[PDB]
Amino acid sequence: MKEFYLTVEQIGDSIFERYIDSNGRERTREVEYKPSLFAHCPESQATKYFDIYGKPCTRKLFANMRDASQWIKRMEDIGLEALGMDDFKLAYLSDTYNYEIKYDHTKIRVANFDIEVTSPDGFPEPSQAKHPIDAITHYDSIDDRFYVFDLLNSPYGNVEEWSIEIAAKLQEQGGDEVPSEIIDKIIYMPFDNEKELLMEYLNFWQQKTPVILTGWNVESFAIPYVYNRIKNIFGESTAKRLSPHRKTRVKVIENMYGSREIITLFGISVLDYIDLYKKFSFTNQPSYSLDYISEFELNVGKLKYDGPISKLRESNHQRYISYNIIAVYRVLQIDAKRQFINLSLDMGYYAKIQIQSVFSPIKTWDAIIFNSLKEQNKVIPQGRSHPVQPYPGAFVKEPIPNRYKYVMSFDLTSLYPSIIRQVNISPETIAGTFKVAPLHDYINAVAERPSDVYSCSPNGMMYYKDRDGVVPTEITKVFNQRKEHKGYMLAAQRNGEIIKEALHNPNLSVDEPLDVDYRFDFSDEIKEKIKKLSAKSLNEMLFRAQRTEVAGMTAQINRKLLINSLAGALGNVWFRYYDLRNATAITTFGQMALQWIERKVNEYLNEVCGTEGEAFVLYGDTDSIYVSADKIIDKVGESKFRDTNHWVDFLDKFARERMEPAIDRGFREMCEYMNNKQHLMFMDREAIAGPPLGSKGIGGFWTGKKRYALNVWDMEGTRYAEPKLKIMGLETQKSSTPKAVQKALKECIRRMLQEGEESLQEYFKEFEKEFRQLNYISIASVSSANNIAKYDVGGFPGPKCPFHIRGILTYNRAIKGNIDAPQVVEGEKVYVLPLREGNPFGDKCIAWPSGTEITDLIKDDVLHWMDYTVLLEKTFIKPLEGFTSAAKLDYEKKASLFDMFDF
DNA sequence: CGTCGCCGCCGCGCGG
DNA sequence: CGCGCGGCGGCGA
Ligand SMILES: Nc1ccn([C@H]2C[C@H](O)[C@@H](COP(=O)(O)OP(=O)(O)OP(=O)(O)O)O2)c(=O)n1
Ligand SMILES: [Ca+2]
Ligand SMILES: [Ca+2]
Ligand SMILES: [Ca+2]
Ligand SMILES: [Ca+2]
Ligand SMILES: [Ca+2]
Repeated sequence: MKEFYLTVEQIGDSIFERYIDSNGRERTREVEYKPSLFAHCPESQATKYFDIYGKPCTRKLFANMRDASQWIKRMEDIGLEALGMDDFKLAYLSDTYNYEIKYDHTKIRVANFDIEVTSPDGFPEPSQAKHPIDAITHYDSIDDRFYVFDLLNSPYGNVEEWSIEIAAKLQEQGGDEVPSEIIDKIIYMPFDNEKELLMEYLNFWQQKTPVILTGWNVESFAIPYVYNRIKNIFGESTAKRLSPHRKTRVKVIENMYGSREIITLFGISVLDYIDLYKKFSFTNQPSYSLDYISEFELNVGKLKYDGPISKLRESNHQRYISYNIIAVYRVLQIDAKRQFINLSLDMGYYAKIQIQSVFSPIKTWDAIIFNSLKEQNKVIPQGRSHPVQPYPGAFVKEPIPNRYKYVMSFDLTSLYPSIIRQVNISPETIAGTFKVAPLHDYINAVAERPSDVYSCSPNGMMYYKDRDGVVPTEITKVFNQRKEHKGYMLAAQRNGEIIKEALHNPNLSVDEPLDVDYRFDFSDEIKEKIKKLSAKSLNEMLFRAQRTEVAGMTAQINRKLLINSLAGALGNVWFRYYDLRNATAITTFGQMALQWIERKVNEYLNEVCGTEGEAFVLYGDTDSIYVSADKIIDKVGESKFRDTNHWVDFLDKFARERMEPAIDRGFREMCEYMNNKQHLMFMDREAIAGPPLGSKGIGGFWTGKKRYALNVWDMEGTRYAEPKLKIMGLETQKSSTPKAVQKALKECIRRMLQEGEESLQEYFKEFEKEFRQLNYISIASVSSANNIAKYDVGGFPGPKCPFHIRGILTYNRAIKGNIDAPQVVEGEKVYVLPLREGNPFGDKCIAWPSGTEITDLIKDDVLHWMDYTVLLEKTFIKPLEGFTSAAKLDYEKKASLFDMFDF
């Protein structure tokens, strides 16, 4: 096989590399790497090295890496550019793997661990590590085993050995319900004392050194606790055995709310799963405890136990160990579904970076662009210093607040990356500038043509047309990858709806699910067989369809994130290729393109309908337009349609056969006007929305910019078995809105769009009646706990104190001087509740850490002094009033002359 | 060390 | 709670 790296580090003048050799053996080597950097040289001296502008460069080969660094400093003192890759490990990887990396994940050691630390005096601070480590479960991906290190004797209690037999048993048999599929994979090791536990763990680690190290909060907790505890017991040299090169760095993260210290283990790539989840899941969660994320992702119930975790080991050691094993497995299960490790390894090897650098698109693109340029013997420019400067972004149209019955949306494929490709925006393709006219003059095609030679954006920039820049070239490759995976995702989605349809008529038999590839549209043979399957098999197929879909979603959306981050990076001062002319060229073009096509679409439909001045486009944001289809439906008449699916086919055909060709023509003209290199403005139909035929539903509504709801029947080719609510921006989509309120507001919207005014008033009335029975967590608001100290004036709210911060301070006073109580962590999330006047807490609100039941100390008083009326008004009624007034509805029945005839 | 646009809640200081 | 500005948090793109 072709060799690939595992990890790479620079230590002084050595490169330390772990890698997989041509036989699939893990190896390590130390190389005295001789780096090269570059200087501009006279036009009249032979060289094969040129900077990106075509200026000749001389290569300077250095005796060692320190010399190279010191030369960079001298070139600064002199005032001349030091060109080339100044991150020497990236240049090493590029020299060593001068080919597309083919990696074998089965040779990479992925380690997933969690630790337990009993602590009576509150949270066990990793930097202190003053409490014994009493459990480690370490899963190894190569052995496929859960190694459990269990401490039997501790100053906090002596316990009996854990029992795998009891752990396997159902909770109803008194067992711990450890999933049977891993029971055979557990290697259990009990220990008489902590010292031997840690010594054996270190020896284990040495034999089975993690390449990728993951888990839940391992970066902020497990890793530093283990490192510091070993350090405190044995000394630094022993702690440093966690690094395969015996080098660690104790270094803080420079934030704006305080400071926390993480431990950098040279020769390991730490991918804390929480950080992977936060960057790649496209969620914002009320809580980031593993219980909460597990239940969301997997639908598994919380781990239930009695008393505080600080007493769990001594009261129930059996469960303590089992829950530690289960926590590890749960991360693996989340990964089996989301596939973030896979994504990371894919991006990492593609860019040729340290795997942990996937968190940094700037580092990712810097390496991609450097490898691409190096292939042509080109030299990257030195990074420069820039002041942070604001710049303009996308265009958003002000919608007329209203209900909208029939709506077709259109959307541009990868807008910003397509603009980069269409215009040829790259650092080395800049050709000059033209005299800009006001934007609406380009929008309305009255401005003079920018250039007869170069490719332009309405911000004034011109670009070469003879050859593609490295930014367009490289953004295209990843764009193309994205498209493949999106194709897989959409097909899995369409396949899911076929299974849903079949579930309405399940057969009564014993059978198996079909062995099919869910990434491809089902054949007719597969479709027929599905129609003959039981509910059990169809459900299992649906589960697999939905899993295939999620896999495609991870792969496609994060590739989209990466390419959109390149466009963004152009506006970040730390990007080597930072240039505001280029960032603005993208965003201004976008503003033009959206408003241009609004004008064209209107002009087209006005002509089609025989009118003048009618606004068919009701809304637009960045790259999408929303078109009123009322008149189109009306031109044939509703009475001519058999059912909903009929008008949906009607609009699907109108959008694809009439609108898209006109939209294409409009953009082709814009490309010529701007003289662009390639026409890549592809606007396809996205959504078809409307009320169920024969119903009183309103179909959709907007309340303002970025706030709207639609009843969707078809979304980019997927015909739903059941209509789907597309809701953007409204309170149902916000993590800050109480769970029960999101649910209830959603049903109100469902009722408005699908059923009408009368059904809406039925639901509201009932919800207002029963509201007070709701569980307090389901009705608590959520917020982030930022800058608590800033607004803490001796335990009481300072000036301008935010509502949620007040709640935290109320909380802090109520738990004051209790070590056992959960502390609110700066920057983490809190549940928030209003309090009725005259409550013992002495303030109007209280906040506690999210994902948790509030400490038993104050729970009773919170539930008794909870202000339901305020709660109902603030989070439910006000947003609903917002929806209904925008939609011209009433949530409460207005009095009529019909009152009353019952007498 | 990917980006900007813009929403609603809140405290504040009005607003004769 | 009528009004706007600035802090904030958070979402849409
Ligand atoms: N995080 C993001 C998301 C969006 N945008 C910009 C770039 C996008 O091109 C444009 C529209 O975003 P979309 O959500 O519509 O997605 P794309 O058009 O990029 O891709 P696609 O529509 O094919 O999924 O907005 C951005 O700058 N940063
Ligand atoms: Ca735990
Ligand atoms: Ca788009
Ligand atoms: Ca699309
Ligand atoms: Ca059937
Ligand atoms: Ca869009």
